[PDB]
Amino acid sequence: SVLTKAIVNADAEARYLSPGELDRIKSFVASGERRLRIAQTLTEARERIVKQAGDQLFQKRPDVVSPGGNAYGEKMTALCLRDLDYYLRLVTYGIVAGDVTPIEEIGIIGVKEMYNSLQTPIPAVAEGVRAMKNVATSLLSGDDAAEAGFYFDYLVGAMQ
Amino acid sequence: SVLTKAIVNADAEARYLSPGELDRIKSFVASGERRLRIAQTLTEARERIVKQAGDQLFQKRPDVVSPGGNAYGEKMTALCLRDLDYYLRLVTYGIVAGDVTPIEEIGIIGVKEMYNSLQTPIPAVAEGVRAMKNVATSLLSGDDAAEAGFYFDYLVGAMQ
Amino acid sequence: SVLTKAIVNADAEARYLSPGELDRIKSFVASGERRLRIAQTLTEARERIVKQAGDQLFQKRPDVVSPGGNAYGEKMTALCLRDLDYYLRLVTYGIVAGDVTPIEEIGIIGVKEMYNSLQTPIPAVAEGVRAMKNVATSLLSGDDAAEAGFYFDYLVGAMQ
Amino acid sequence: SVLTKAIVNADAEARYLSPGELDRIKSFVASGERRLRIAQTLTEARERIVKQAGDQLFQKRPDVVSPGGNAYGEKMTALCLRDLDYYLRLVTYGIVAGDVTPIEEIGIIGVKEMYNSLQTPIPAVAEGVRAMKNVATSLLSGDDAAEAGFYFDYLVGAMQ
Amino acid sequence: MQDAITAVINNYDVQGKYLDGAALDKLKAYFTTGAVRVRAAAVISSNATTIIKEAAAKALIYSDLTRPGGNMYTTRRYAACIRDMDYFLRYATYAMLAGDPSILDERVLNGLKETYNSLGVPIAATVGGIQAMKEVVGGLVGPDAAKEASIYFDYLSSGLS
Amino acid sequence: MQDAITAVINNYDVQGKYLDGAALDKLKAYFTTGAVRVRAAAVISSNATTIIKEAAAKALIYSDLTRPGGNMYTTRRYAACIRDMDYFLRYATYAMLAGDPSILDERVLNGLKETYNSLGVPIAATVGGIQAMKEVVGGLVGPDAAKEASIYFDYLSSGLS
Amino acid sequence: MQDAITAVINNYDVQGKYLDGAALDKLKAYFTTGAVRVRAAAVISSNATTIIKEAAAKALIYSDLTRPGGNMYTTRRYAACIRDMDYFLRYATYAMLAGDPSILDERVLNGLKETYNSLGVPIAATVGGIQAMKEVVGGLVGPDAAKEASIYFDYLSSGLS
Amino acid sequence: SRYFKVTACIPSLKRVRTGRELQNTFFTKLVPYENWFTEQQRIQKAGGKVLSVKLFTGVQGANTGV
Amino acid sequence: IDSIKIEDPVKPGDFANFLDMARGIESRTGVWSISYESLRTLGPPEGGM
Ligand SMILES: *[C@H](C)[C@H]1/C(=C/c2[nH]c(/C=C3N=C(/C=C4\NC(=O)C(CC)=C4C)C(C)=C\3CCC(=O)O)c(CCC(=O)O)c2C)NC(=O)[C@@H]1C
Ligand SMILES: *[C@H](C)[C@H]1/C(=C/c2[nH]c(/C=C3N=C(/C=C4\NC(=O)C(CC)=C4C)C(C)=C\3CCC(=O)O)c(CCC(=O)O)c2C)NC(=O)[C@@H]1C
Ligand SMILES: *[C@H](C)[C@H]1/C(=C/c2[nH]c(/C=C3N=C(/C=C4\NC(=O)C(CC)=C4C)C(C)=C\3CCC(=O)O)c(CCC(=O)O)c2C)NC(=O)[C@@H]1C
Ligand SMILES: *[C@H](C)[C@H]1/C(=C/c2[nH]c(/C=C3N=C(/C=C4\NC(=O)C(CC)=C4C)C(C)=C\3CCC(=O)O)c(CCC(=O)O)c2C)NC(=O)[C@@H]1C
Ligand SMILES: *[C@H](C)[C@H]1/C(=C/c2[nH]c(/C=C3N=C(/C=C4\NC(=O)C(CC)=C4C)C(C)=C\3CCC(=O)O)c(CCC(=O)O)c2C)NC(=O)[C@@H]1C
Repeated sequence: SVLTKAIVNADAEARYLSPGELDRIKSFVASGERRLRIAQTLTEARERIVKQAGDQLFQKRPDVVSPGGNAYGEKMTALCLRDLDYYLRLVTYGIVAGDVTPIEEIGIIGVKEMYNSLQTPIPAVAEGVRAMKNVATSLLSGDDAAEAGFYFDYLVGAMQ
Repeated sequence: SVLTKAIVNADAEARYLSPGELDRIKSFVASGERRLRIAQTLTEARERIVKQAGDQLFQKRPDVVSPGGNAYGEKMTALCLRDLDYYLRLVTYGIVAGDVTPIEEIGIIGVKEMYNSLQTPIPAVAEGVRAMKNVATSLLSGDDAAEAGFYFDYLVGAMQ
Repeated sequence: SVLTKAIVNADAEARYLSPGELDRIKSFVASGERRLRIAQTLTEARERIVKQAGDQLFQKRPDVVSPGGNAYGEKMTALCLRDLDYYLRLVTYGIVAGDVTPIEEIGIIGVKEMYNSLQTPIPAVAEGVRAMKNVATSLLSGDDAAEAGFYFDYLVGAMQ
Repeated sequence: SVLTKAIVNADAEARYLSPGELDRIKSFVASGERRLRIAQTLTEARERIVKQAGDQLFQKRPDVVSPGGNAYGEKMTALCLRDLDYYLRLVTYGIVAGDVTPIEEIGIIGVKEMYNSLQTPIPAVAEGVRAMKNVATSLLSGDDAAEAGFYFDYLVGAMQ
Repeated sequence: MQDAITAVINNYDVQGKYLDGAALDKLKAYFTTGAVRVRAAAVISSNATTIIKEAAAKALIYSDLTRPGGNMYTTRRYAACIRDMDYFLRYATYAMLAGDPSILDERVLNGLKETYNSLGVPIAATVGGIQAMKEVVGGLVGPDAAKEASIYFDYLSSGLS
Repeated sequence: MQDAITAVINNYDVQGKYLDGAALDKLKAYFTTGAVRVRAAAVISSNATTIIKEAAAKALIYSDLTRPGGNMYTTRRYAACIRDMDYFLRYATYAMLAGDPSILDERVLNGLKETYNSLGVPIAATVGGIQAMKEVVGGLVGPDAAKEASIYFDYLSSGLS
Repeated sequence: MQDAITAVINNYDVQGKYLDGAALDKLKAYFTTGAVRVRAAAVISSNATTIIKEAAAKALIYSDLTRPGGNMYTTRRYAACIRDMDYFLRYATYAMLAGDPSILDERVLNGLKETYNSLGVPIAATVGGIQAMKEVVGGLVGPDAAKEASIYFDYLSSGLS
Repeated sequence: SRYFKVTACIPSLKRVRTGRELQNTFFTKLVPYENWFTEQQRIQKAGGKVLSVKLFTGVQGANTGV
Repeated sequence: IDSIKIEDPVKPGDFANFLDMARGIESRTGVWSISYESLRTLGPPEGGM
């Protein structure tokens, strides 16, 4: 969260929270109500977002849904969608927290190593997240979509 | 090389070379003549080995030579063959050195990062090297093939 | 042993054993039968080797067997011979191991400090080991003697 | 010297000199005049001290002046005397300094290594210094001799 | 660590005995086995990543552990589990070459139970994963090698449990 | 560092050339001398202390250097000088095994001159000491090895001068 | 480091002057630009890997550098080069947010030439790679952002050369 | 005590590091005399080159005060 | 003065393998019909020049 990050920086400096750091906390608490609304919207539309994003991803990369590809077969295709759902859930948590710390601990640390064992291609995963962003953006208001975009972009950046 | 490695370990301990280390040097110089012959065989058959291995790899994995795949197109396919040729040359250097030190500096360090930028799939590359081993083994005598196999195996392990 | 040393270096690198390191193990297991024979020969002739070496050492250095000298007197002379026997036993262990690692813990680490307390002169001890080598070499076959020489030389180097 | 040592300790503490440290300096400067007299006496009698000490040392250790021994032969015997003279000069410097720091840099650091190359026995050298002390003590007044003794003792301690 | 050859030497050194024929026979036994072991070790190293993948598929993944709340849930924990698997495989290979289980006790087994208990890692599942690796390894190495390989895997599993 | 074998490999790698007959001949030349070098190295290591004593006696001590005002006056500086002698001997032995002088450049000659210049260490005497070691070694190693050993000592001396 | 806001403050502090309207106008200018810069930075971070790939394709790869005997030859060197490219991109993004080139001088530029000269890294090629990145970045960020982005890339290039 | 001023350039040839390593790579520094011999060796084993050495503090060929 | 070798059956028989040298049928879609020496100088994949 924003709070966690601020405290951690202060602890390292061994200081009480700076006026600037306090101001950042104030801004976050003001924004919180809007953030909660954005998260709720995405939660409601989750099933649709995952499904639509999956389709776009499979259109972008035929290979993943092909005999060679990892996604090939019903079970595998489901698992690939399950993963997209997991990432969407993480994004919602991120939006309410105001930071990617929640996202990062659950999903971005060790992700390369996990996917490499599975043999899933990381760039395709990133494409799926990009796809999810496009679907999500359409449902969201323009201002809301920008906020949501940052968190989606972070995921894409973290695994590419 | 064997020599380099022995000296380096001694230098770290700041000691003269151990009786065991000296023995290993003696063994290696005796082996050297045989090793040179093995390397020469592979060098002569190199054009064939690369070509045949490329064949097999593309047969094993249609995808790499497909519109989605990196290898797709003539230029790309040539580059993939060039890569195989590079790795074969490295293996020959390794056999005469008696160690993977030569191989490792030129080909195994930073390889993941290089291929990730290119977006080439690493497991396919490993398959290509496996393919090359099978071709090479057929040309080599059984005893020679075993020696050559170790060096090929190291590459496959490193590119994983 | 050869094995121990190889494993330890790999563990430090946190890697599986290199092709070259594996080859060295293969060579060592082939050598082992010959090594066992060499060790057995020395063990059988041990009593003779020690006695002859003692005599040569005392002839080479009057001082040790003189009232000033540490070796002077029956008890002291026995102890000096006992030490020579200990070093011979260590050499045999080394030959079968193919490395001085076993020898080194039992005999070469702290040796200077031990002898300095006793006030025994270190260079004389080294001479005794050289003496032992000459006797041992004569009993051994030329090829066997070379192998045995290295281990004897290591001892002489350590006590210097 | 006493002065150097006190300043160095203060500099490490990054402080001006402590009352106790200042007192030690005061005591030393009072002692200084007496110390200079003690040094002068030893300097005058130096040739005699070295000669007498040499004789005692050769009496104590016949071996050193024997064909095996390092001291054997005129040149070698001269060198052994020269060494004794060097150590006596060092002791005089130490007495006036009130500290062994001067002595230590010139004579005690690296002494073992130097003698080991030469193959001279270090314990014999120590005996020669002890011998020198006995001669020096007889020439000195009892109180003066005690002061001089400490410096002689330090030498014996440093190489032993 | 200690290997078969050194183990004999050490036992004779505490006795102070020179090496004897009986001792020589034990050493001789190791030397025959040795060539086979070297070949097995090379096989394992080349196929190491695959071995871990197969073993995870057999036991760990598609399970409650991977599902949310499970100890292998989250990428961080998944990655740590496959890292530990790799360690066990590497050390078992070292032990097989050495011909001695001691190295496993010194480097892998020491403190593992206590660490796992504090972490909350489930030991039983881990043991299951080790057993899975053994089966996969057995296939790759071939039967003669497999018997030798199996004992070290079993030694790890028993230690953990 | 590089040895004979890696020197050839590196030279071909920059061209991207597979090893050819010319290359193979150079490698063969090394392999045939190898056994001799190993024997020489063992001789030097066992006699290392003696070699340094003899070399100092012949070239450094019993002189003005060891006497007050000289650079090897004081136990501290005598000890430092024979410490340096020991490294030169050890590194020359490494070079002789390797069959390449590169290690001498990388790990002896580099920054030695600058250090020596600041200290004021007398170069001619040092070179004299290296040359003295060379003469001593030649005796011990024998005909097989003497020529080979000598070139590395010469390489060190020419680097300083 | 220094940012645009702090740069104004520092200039007034050396004068001892309280902040004045003219100073305020410079600060105000930064504040309008700021929103655009933040958007640009997010674009760059998301597309960072792509930017480097495209820029390498344009200048570095399929060249003599990649071919044997070139600085970017060998996997280790290839990887190091794309690592440096990533550094330049990241620092330029930092500078663009800051609105000041100081950070580039303080971290990237300081000691780089000397290090490069010892390594043998070719400066001209590196500069070429930076210029290539700029063009790619320009497209992604859009025109208004591109002008701001360009100056920092140019600053890096001039420093290196 | 004597002190050396030393410049060196060190490459990372075993691994590729993401964090900024420029400070490690080119490092002018002051080294106590008693530490320098070890520090020189370390730079050489890494395959760094020692660009310059000067004795900052201390007098050349001083028997005492060293 | 014997070449020896030829230990595995020299020919499986008409039915197995044979026509091994297919290489050189159409354009090098595959690997055959690409020059081994051309590799030394590949050039850019775009190859705009
Ligand atoms: C879909 C975009 C891509 C794809 C996915 C895919 N994943 C698996 C298997 C697993 N995926 C995970 C992932 C997670 N666990 C976590 O903790 C997180 C973060 C919260 C993630 C995202 C896991 C643990 C598994 C292992 C199996 C299990 O869940 O128990 C597969 C199938 C496995 C296989 O390799 O066959 C697939 C297909 N595959 C692609 O290529 C798509 C681009
Ligand atoms: C006499 C007590 C013992 C003895 C002495 C001995 N010394 C040498 C040779 C040298 N001794 C020194 C010593 C010093 N040089 C210094 O700078 C200092 C510190 C101030 C000392 C004490 C040196 C440098 C030498 C080298 C030769 C030279 O004089 O330049 C010898 C001869 C060595 C040889 O191997 O021939 C001897 C005999 N030896 C004994 O046995 C006595 C117990
Ligand atoms: C002996 C033949 C001559 C001699 C030696 C001498 N050396 C020093 C001091 C140093 N020597 C080194 C050199 C090295 N650094 C390296 O990396 C290597 C390669 C392994 C070497 C050989 C260094 C670093 C020092 C300074 C630090 C230290 O003492 O360890 C001295 C001391 C000089 C002083 O004034 O303190 C001496 C005397 N000088 C002679 O007179 C001989 C001709
Ligand atoms: C073939 C098995 C697979 C494949 C290969 C492939 N490689 C490239 C492009 C490059 N490959 C290299 C690799 C090396 N440079 C080195 O220094 C070494 C070590 C000695 C190697 C292995 C390089 C540098 C390039 C970049 C281009 C260049 O060399 O100038 C491609 C081209 C793709 C692209 O440019 O994007 C391909 C296709 N691709 C596959 O999918 C096969 C499995
Ligand atoms: C790529 C465009 C070109 C290229 C680069 C290249 N660089 C190195 C080695 C190093 N690069 C740096 C540079 C930096 N480190 C930093 O901290 C910073 C500032 C943030 C920079 C810019 C450093 C210090 C090194 C040395 C160690 C390291 O890896 O960091 C190499 C490798 C050279 C070698 O042999 O070590 C290369 C290849 N070279 C090219 O040819 C491209 C044009």
